[PDB]
Amino acid sequence: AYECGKQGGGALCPNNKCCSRYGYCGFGPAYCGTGCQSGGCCPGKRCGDQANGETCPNNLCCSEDGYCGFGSEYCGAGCQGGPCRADKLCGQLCPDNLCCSQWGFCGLGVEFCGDGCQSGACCSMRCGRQADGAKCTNNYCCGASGYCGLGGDYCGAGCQSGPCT
Amino acid sequence: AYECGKQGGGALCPNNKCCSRYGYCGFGPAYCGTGCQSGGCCPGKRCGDQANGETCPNNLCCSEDGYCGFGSEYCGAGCQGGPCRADKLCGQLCPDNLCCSQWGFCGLGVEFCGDGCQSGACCSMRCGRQADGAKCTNNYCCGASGYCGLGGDYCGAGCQSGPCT
Ligand SMILES: CC(=O)N[C@H]1[C@H]([C@H](O)[C@H](O)CO)O[C@@](O)(C(=O)O)C[C@@H]1O
Ligand SMILES: CC(=O)N[C@H]1[C@H]([C@H](O)[C@H](O)CO)O[C@@](O)(C(=O)O)C[C@@H]1O
Repeated sequence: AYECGKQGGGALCPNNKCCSRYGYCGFGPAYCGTGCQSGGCCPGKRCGDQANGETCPNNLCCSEDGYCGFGSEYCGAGCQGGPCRADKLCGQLCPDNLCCSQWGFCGLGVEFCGDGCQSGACCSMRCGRQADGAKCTNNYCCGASGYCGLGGDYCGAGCQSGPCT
Repeated sequence: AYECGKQGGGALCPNNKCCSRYGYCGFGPAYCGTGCQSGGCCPGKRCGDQANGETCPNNLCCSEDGYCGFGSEYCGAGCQGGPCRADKLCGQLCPDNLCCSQWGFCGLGVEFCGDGCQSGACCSMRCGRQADGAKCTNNYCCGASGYCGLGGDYCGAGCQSGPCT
């Protein structure tokens, strides 16, 4: 019956809905207040240096203060995680499975994850006996067909390397 | 069993994991490719003026070309949705349940959702009998104790106004 959070297999709610302390999605104090697990918590969840390096759920920005939110106060000056307004360099894996482009910037979409993708959620990164025993980055699994990814198709039967089974 | 997407009650995957066409979380072509429902799809999901105004799942940015992603190309110049780098004015709701601050900026966190919050996922916007019949915004439900919100705690038993069930 649970929807989200520790009760719901780590799932997030859609459209910034807060995950209550009991693992259901909604807005208002019962969801976003004390115990809020993810979404638009109020106050924002603690993050970055102020929470042992934990990133914000739902790709919220981690403020200079170490709270999760959106707006200039969170994503602008002093932003330490999430979709900060500053370009994010990599080479230092991108946080939260963002793709490190060939040019060493973090992002998502084909410009980052496609041709030349170094690491993160790359579209099509080869591995295993199909790619000279090449290893996957980010501790992903090498699927039977020699593609890097996560989930049953890559970590399940036929898995060549990484955290198989 | 299912984790995400239509099959998983509209849940999102954590850490930008892609929701496959079958409603499971992962990375690689099976999850992020054709039929990808959310997360770091490759290519990014269509959005904005290229998807009938649909916003990106997981607070991804909608590029000027109508694809979901992160990075300068998506959040920077031409961004039409998500956590664009430009400040977003309001007064005129915010998208994706973002709070409209008393000053007329969209965001999340106390500076937006706290005192003076006009709309969206406000921390503690009073309503109903406790607020002299005041109505909630965003078609939220007024809970029994007179706070605006969504979910069973606000739209369920005791719901005063809004789309009670
Ligand atoms: C996919 C990627 O890395 N794109 C980055 C590009 C590339 O480095 C190209 O080399 C420059 O066009 O550089 C930027 O400064 C840019 O021009 O916007 C940031 C952008 O995120
Ligand atoms: C890409 C994807 O969603 N794969 C999932 C598959 C698909 O649902 C079936 O291949 C559809 O026929 O089912 C699993 O139980 C599996 O076989 O391990 C989980 C796995 O994550």
